[PDB]
Amino acid sequence: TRTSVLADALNAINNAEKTGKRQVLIRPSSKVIIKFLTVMQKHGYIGEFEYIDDHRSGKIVVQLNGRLNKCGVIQPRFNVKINDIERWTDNLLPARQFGYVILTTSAGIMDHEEARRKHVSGKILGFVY
Amino acid sequence: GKGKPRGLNSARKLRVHRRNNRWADQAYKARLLGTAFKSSPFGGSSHAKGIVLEKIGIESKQPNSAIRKCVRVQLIKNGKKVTAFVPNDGCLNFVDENDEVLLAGFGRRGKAKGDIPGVRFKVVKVSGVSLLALWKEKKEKPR
Amino acid sequence: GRMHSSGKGISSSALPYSRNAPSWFKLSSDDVVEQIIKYARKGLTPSQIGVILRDAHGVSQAKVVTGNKILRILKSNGLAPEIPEDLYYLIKKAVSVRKHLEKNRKDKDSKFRLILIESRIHRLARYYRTVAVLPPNWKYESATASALVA
RNA sequence: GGGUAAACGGCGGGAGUAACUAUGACUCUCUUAAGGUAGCCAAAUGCCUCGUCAUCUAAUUAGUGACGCGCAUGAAUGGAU
RNA sequence: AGGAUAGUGGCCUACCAUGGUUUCAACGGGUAACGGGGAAUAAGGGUUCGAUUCCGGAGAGGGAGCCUGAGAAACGGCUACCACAUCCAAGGAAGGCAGCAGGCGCGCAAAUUACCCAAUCCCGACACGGGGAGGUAGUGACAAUAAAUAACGAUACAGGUUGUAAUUGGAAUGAGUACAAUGUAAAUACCUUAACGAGGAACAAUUGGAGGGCAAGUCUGGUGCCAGCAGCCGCGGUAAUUCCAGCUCCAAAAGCGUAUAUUAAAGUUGUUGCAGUUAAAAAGCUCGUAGUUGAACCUUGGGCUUGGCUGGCCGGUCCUGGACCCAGCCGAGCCUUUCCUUCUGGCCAGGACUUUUACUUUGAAAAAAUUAGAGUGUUCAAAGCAGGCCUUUGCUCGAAUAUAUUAGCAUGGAAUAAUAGAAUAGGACGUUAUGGUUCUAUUUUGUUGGUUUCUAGGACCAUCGUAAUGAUUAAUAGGGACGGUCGGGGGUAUCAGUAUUCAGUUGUCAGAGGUGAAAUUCUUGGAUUUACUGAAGACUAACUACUGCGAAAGCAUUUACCAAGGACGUUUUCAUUAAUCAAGAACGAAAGUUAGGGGAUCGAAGAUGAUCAGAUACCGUCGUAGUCUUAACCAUAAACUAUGCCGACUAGGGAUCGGUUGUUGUUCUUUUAUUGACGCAAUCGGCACCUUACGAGAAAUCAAAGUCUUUGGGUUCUGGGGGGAGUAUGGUCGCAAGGCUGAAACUUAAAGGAAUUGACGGAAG
RNA sequence: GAAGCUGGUCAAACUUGGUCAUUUAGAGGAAGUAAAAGUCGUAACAAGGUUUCCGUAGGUGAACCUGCGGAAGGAUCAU
Ligand SMILES: [Mg+2]
Ligand SMILES: [Mg+2]
Ligand SMILES: [Mg+2]
Ligand SMILES: [Mg+2]
Ligand SMILES: [Mg+2]
Ligand SMILES: [Mg+2]
Ligand SMILES: [Mg+2]
Ligand SMILES: [Mg+2]
Ligand SMILES: [Mg+2]
Ligand SMILES: [Mg+2]
Ligand SMILES: [Mg+2]
Ligand SMILES: [Mg+2]
Ligand SMILES: [Mg+2]
Ligand SMILES: [Mg+2]
Ligand SMILES: [Mg+2]
Ligand SMILES: [Mg+2]
Ligand SMILES: [Mg+2]
Ligand SMILES: [Mg+2]
Ligand SMILES: [Mg+2]
Ligand SMILES: [Mg+2]
Ligand SMILES: [Mg+2]
Ligand SMILES: [Mg+2]
Ligand SMILES: [Mg+2]
Ligand SMILES: [Mg+2]
Ligand SMILES: [Mg+2]
Ligand SMILES: [Mg+2]
Ligand SMILES: [Mg+2]
Ligand SMILES: [Mg+2]
Ligand SMILES: [Mg+2]
Ligand SMILES: [Mg+2]
Ligand SMILES: [Mg+2]
Ligand SMILES: [Mg+2]
Ligand SMILES: [Mg+2]
Ligand SMILES: [Mg+2]
Ligand SMILES: [Mg+2]
Ligand SMILES: [Mg+2]
Ligand SMILES: [Mg+2]
Ligand SMILES: [Mg+2]
Ligand SMILES: [Mg+2]
Ligand SMILES: [Mg+2]
Ligand SMILES: [Mg+2]
Ligand SMILES: [Mg+2]
Ligand SMILES: [Mg+2]
Ligand SMILES: [Mg+2]
Ligand SMILES: [Mg+2]
Ligand SMILES: [Mg+2]
Ligand SMILES: [Mg+2]
Ligand SMILES: [Mg+2]
Ligand SMILES: [Mg+2]
Ligand SMILES: [Mg+2]
Ligand SMILES: [Mg+2]
Ligand SMILES: [Mg+2]
Ligand SMILES: [Mg+2]
Ligand SMILES: [Mg+2]
Ligand SMILES: [Mg+2]
Ligand SMILES: [Mg+2]
Ligand SMILES: [Mg+2]
Ligand SMILES: [Mg+2]
Ligand SMILES: [Mg+2]
Ligand SMILES: [Mg+2]
Ligand SMILES: [Mg+2]
Ligand SMILES: [Mg+2]
Ligand SMILES: [Mg+2]
Ligand SMILES: [Mg+2]
Ligand SMILES: [Mg+2]
Ligand SMILES: [Mg+2]
Ligand SMILES: [Mg+2]
Ligand SMILES: [Mg+2]
Ligand SMILES: [Mg+2]
Ligand SMILES: [Mg+2]
Ligand SMILES: [Mg+2]
Ligand SMILES: [Mg+2]
Ligand SMILES: [Mg+2]
Ligand SMILES: [Mg+2]
Ligand SMILES: [Mg+2]
Ligand SMILES: [Mg+2]
Repeated sequence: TRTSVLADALNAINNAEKTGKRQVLIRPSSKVIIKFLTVMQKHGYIGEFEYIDDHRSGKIVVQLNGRLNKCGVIQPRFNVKINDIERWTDNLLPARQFGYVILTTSAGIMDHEEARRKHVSGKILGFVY
Repeated sequence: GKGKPRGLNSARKLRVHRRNNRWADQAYKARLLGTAFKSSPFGGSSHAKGIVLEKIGIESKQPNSAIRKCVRVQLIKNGKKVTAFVPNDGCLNFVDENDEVLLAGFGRRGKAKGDIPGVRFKVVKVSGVSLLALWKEKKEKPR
Repeated sequence: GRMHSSGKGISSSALPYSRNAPSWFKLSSDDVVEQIIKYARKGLTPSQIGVILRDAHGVSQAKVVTGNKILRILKSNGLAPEIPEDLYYLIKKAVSVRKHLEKNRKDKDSKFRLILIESRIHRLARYYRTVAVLPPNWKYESATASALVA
């Protein structure tokens, strides 16, 4: 069955981006998906995205600008201490100068760089570059 | 999903599965079964002394054609009988019946080496004197 | 899909986006309730009451008019059945299959289907006990099943 | 003329042959209705015979376990358990 | 309840209950198992080791029991037994090195029966005695540090102003030896240092190699598939780059090789991070408990004020410091319908309440040694924790700091993931709501103590009043209902069909059968053939397909009955009920087993005629089990798509089956509609197919075998070179056949996959 | 207040028996591997001269043969 809606959302974005499409439809939506997309949008990896209300879980239409190399989830959401963030960025990111590991911390969903600024850590949630 | 559990609470399944599957690794299996302790002629030791029973020539395997000159040795520690190759040109004349010889493996760790069939040990010393020292006339056999 | 098959059919109802009554609907939130109670006393299950409502009375959804689901209204008027309706129809089917099996002992297909139906009963009965719809000691007995669905 | 063995019953000999010897998987030869199959054995069935090997004993023509060209074992004249 | 104990406690006793642990692995077994600090290797994650300098435990040949004492179940204390073993005058007596040294034995494997209390500390009545604890030296290539074996000129030549190749010099020095002093408890050694101490500076560097991997010979002699080498591939049969040697050269060097174990290499154990169509490997197929994993949804946004730090602008520069200004990054504090416990003294101190977690931050803790690391010229270094100052009747930096990490403790945060609440309201607030039922008491009226109403605090009980009074969507998850269907899905009866064989009647007459060719076989007693009739069992042709149904195995004559099922349609219903699943179940072709019934046809076995060198094979003729059925067993197949199941996405196209929805120059009902068929479009579900390769793969190939080093949607099973071997053994199921589970010894350098060229084929063109 | 005595308690050790575990002998039997390519044939690889293979059951000097049901990994993606 459907065990992770975030994995489905990011997989759909990856498949649409690899084929050169400039838009992708995501179903279902969720708070975690929207806040994950906001982090991607803030760093310019996607454009404007749209939420469609159907009196259900919802749908999202995302505008892609071709800058996204890969976005993905990390299943399961491992617990990450502040000292463990370095190991995750080494394994997941292509370089030390760009790319982001997305975490869910009690201070909110944020990239690994923002998490270091406010000195918080949570569970790993995904990555983008 | 790659055929293995990924859940955060599935450490027991992952740990047990690896434990079950390391038995397919013969290096791991031989270490825990203690096969060297139970089955190996040396009992897990690197070397072993013994008494020369007889000097025997062993025909090499094809395509080689030679007489590999070995000895039959009964180990002192456990009484087992093994065949040990006596290396170098003419070192069989340094080894006599009822001599005490120190043995060692061929370096293939329990397997036969080269064309020599069924021989897994080599003679290192005879009568307490290195076989290499005898071959190079550095020392003389005490007799 | 299809818990006990390989089918993957997607056919189902598609509720309209609007959660309000249609403009042409003239019945009051009460008249539907006495209509629901009237059919419930005739012995109709909540599924059949809803079918009669849309087929002959224009009640598209009882919830968008009355404010409550059909089974919720029956429970408020003491008309809720002891066994939940879907569990009742599963037990009735298992009784029918088991009665056919005793006369056709070589029907190995029906024996296979009975295991599916009874497994489906136990999974549903297990759910109803955790939500305290059925008593914690409620158990489905093949021997005494005919009494419940009499 | 045909059928029938859970009818009565029956169920073979002689030589040669494998980079020592022994044996004979193999081949030749006479011949039957068929040539003893699965099994079992010096057995209550083996003459030679107190057969040969092992075990049991200080010592065993006894006992048991093996072997089997078996004078003359063997399948409802039932075989082996 | 007692007894006992220093004391708690089934620690023991009496009586009484029947409990306690367990697939989250109890219990039992193994350990070549003392635990930890730690060690080796290590990109990360890990793997292996830890008898052994510190901490804890246990033991003193094996058990057991005790005395003394604060403390022992002590063994350099005792008692007894067992096993060893000593002296004996034969009556008796005395033992315990897993302390130091030493001996025997065992073994591949490990040092002196030395000196001393000078240091470190301990013990005692103690400034004084004692200490094989400890220190010192001996042996010590376990490991580790530094570091000699030569340097520089002149000629002669070669050579491109200088690098050498040789024969010619004078210098330098420690290895060693030694006066001596130092060192030390005394010595030894080190450190210093008179005299001695180098030309072949014989004061002489070794260990392995020279085909490849892998650095360095196609030199010379010897042997001739021998001797031997060779981790592996290989070399050796008369010019051996590989053996034995000489020369030369290579590598590391006071070290180098070999054996064994282990770590990396090994993404060949894979959490990070493997593989399962064909190389090893998807359970035959479904159900199913534990386990693992599980749709979405509940304070978001906005406004104002303010603190800090980054860049600068200011510049304010002796790299450096301030408001103002810009942005950026964190923290706040109020207001927005507003969570953030609540009272007293009055953010700290003193009370009353509190859904449970997981996670993460910070703090404390995690002994010293070890690790990382700051300082510091041990002459450098390994180390050590010293040391430094103009030379001191003394001054003076130090001996840091990180890491530990599961568990527990304190703390901040409230995302993510769980959990609880108000549905028969037994719900929440009334701070001073109105009464009622109780329970406890400071304080009196002070001359002390009795009396029960006010009183305050609970805690409840009823009434009343407040309130927006209280139930999230219905997931292109699931389940259920319902409506027309649709199927060679199942069961039980039932009805066909020709055929086969056998039989009865008939007709003729010489052969029939069978084969590549024949023969066995049947035939004038009429075979084969022909027509009619009948009986038995099977089996369901053609229709029949890149079509249908079923979980799979499988399912194909008609009709009836019985109970199922997918898909479709649905503005029906329930609301997470789900996915995959150890254990445990149902079904499971054929063959086979047991007992009845049937036994037409084929036909294992068997018998027979041919062929053949032989064929107890292929071919021919008969033929028993079997083939069919009823009751039971069996549980296996190339049970195959050699491709687990669930979910999402990624590309074009035409067909087709089922359902539904819109529409024809079409045929037909019936004359037309509400007939049906067909045609054209959409759609959901299937069985498949064609093209391409974005993509994958070793390739064959693949719309999944893609979305996989840009590696993580959930989950079950299986594999780890080839054999031995699905064997032995144990267990378990079976009547048996056998099924399931399932090794090891030993052996081996390949076995294997896909494709290419060729060769060959009693294959085609 | 000694020897000694009574009854308890802890209980070594021995004898017998049982069981578990680890080594090891054995007439004979039946395998596997290595060695050499000794005897018999030619089962597989070509349509391997009867296509091969799987399960099962019989038979047979040996490879193997035969029946029943499967598979193509076929010698046919096709009439
Ligand atoms: Mg295995
Ligand atoms: Mg679906
Ligand atoms: Mg359904
Ligand atoms: Mg399921
Ligand atoms: Mg016989
Ligand atoms: Mg006999
Ligand atoms: Mg007799
Ligand atoms: Mg007697
Ligand atoms: Mg006798
Ligand atoms: Mg006998
Ligand atoms: Mg006879
Ligand atoms: Mg007979
Ligand atoms: Mg007889
Ligand atoms: Mg007590
Ligand atoms: Mg008690
Ligand atoms: Mg008691
Ligand atoms: Mg250990
Ligand atoms: Mg031990
Ligand atoms: Mg230790
Ligand atoms: Mg030990
Ligand atoms: Mg200690
Ligand atoms: Mg001792
Ligand atoms: Mg003792
Ligand atoms: Mg003691
Ligand atoms: Mg002692
Ligand atoms: Mg002591
Ligand atoms: Mg002594
Ligand atoms: Mg050294
Ligand atoms: Mg020297
Ligand atoms: Mg040399
Ligand atoms: Mg050499
Ligand atoms: Mg050489
Ligand atoms: Mg080289
Ligand atoms: Mg070597
Ligand atoms: Mg080769
Ligand atoms: Mg030569
Ligand atoms: Mg030469
Ligand atoms: Mg390794
Ligand atoms: Mg692999
Ligand atoms: Mg294969
Ligand atoms: Mg395979
Ligand atoms: Mg399968
Ligand atoms: Mg969720
Ligand atoms: Mg105050
Ligand atoms: Mg420490
Ligand atoms: Mg902690
Ligand atoms: Mg729904
Ligand atoms: Mg229906
Ligand atoms: Mg129709
Ligand atoms: Mg059809
Ligand atoms: Mg199907
Ligand atoms: Mg199972
Ligand atoms: Mg069957
Ligand atoms: Mg029968
Ligand atoms: Mg028959
Ligand atoms: Mg014949
Ligand atoms: Mg035959
Ligand atoms: Mg026939
Ligand atoms: Mg039968
Ligand atoms: Mg199988
Ligand atoms: Mg197939
Ligand atoms: Mg398979
Ligand atoms: Mg499965
Ligand atoms: Mg899929
Ligand atoms: Mg259609
Ligand atoms: Mg490629
Ligand atoms: Mg294709
Ligand atoms: Mg396909
Ligand atoms: Mg293997
Ligand atoms: Mg080779
Ligand atoms: Mg090939
Ligand atoms: Mg044991
Ligand atoms: Mg052949
Ligand atoms: Mg042939
Ligand atoms: Mg053939
Ligand atoms: Mg045959």
